[PDB]
Amino acid sequence: NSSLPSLRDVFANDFRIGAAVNPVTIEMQKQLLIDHVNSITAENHMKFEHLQPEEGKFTFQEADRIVDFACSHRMAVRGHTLVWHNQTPDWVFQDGQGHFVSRDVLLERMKCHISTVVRRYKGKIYCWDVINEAVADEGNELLRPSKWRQIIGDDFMEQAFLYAYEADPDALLFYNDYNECFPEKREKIFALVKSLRDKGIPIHGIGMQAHWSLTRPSLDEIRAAIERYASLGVVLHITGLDVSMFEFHDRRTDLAAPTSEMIERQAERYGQIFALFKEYRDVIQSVTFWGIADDHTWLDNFPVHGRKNWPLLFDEQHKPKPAFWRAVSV
Ligand SMILES: O[C@@H]1[C@@H](O)[C@H](O[C@@H]2CO[C@@H](O[C@@H]3CO[C@@H](O[C@@H]4CO[C@H](F)[C@H](O)[C@H]4O)[C@H](O)[C@H]3O)[C@H](O)[C@H]2O)OC[C@H]1O
Repeated sequence: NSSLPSLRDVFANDFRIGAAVNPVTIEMQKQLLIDHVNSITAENHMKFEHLQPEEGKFTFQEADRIVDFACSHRMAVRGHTLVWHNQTPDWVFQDGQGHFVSRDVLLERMKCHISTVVRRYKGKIYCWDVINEAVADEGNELLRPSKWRQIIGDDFMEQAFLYAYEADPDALLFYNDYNECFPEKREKIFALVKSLRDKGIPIHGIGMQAHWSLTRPSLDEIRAAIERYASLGVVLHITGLDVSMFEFHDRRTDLAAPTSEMIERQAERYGQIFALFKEYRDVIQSVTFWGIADDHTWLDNFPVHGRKNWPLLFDEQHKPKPAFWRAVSV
């Protein structure tokens, strides 16, 4: 209640504090957001499928509500996300006869979408995840396969950044990805961003999703990743932080509540993480959780459909967890 510290105040001098929302959860969690965050991200309603579900049909209504909420409460907004292998409708890659479109056609659709979306929120949204998760998560290759990449070629990302920059040259443009602290994938992300910067491409930041577990990645791997990326001269945002109660191999569905030890280790893990972020306050400018309280989290159904997870600083009744007290006292 009254005597609880406010996350954004606690970290006033370190970084912004954000949360991913939709219009429902804005209503359901309004007070937590008003009390703690100074930054908002749309969990789903600014991805391609929720902005242009059919060609020439733009559905900005839900995204507008999110932006209106943020502006009415002095909160910044991160835009998420323009170009991604997921949650993009099929029409984008097809012609009238069901076949794939050409390089030049896909570029015009990319440019048209990026221009329409970014111009609408120009001067309200201060940064954009332009490219999401383009690096390969496994294997020897640099890049994931995607229809973006297959149709256009490997320079589809340079084009995306240049289209966004032209639509709003005052925005900070980000490459955004997960498993960003595993060394092999860290070096791919580093190598990709380095090459883009070395060509003069307007990429200003790296977004570290940080969909983490109690164990992985280690504090040393997080520190190395921060330093490797920060050495490129880019801004760093932590963009989707949560601390899952299950490791990747742990696919149990029948846990009705977190254990005493899970709750305690999570508190400790969050304390170590925010200590590391504070230490690197000079390169980390924002820390956004993918949610805010345990009554809404995508981890309830990912990677295991139909279970429950407890990944955030507040519980389902919106009360501070022990993780809260450790996080604010670094
Ligand atoms: O409602 C959900 C919505 O919340 C969700 O948003 C995206 C979630 O995060 C990002 O996408 C996922 C990142 O994590 C990957 O999974 C990893 C698999 O490999 C590891 F082992 C690791 O432990 C996992 O974290 C997923 O494959 C990605 O899709 C995006 O940036 C968000 O937009 O997604 C859509 C809605 O259903």
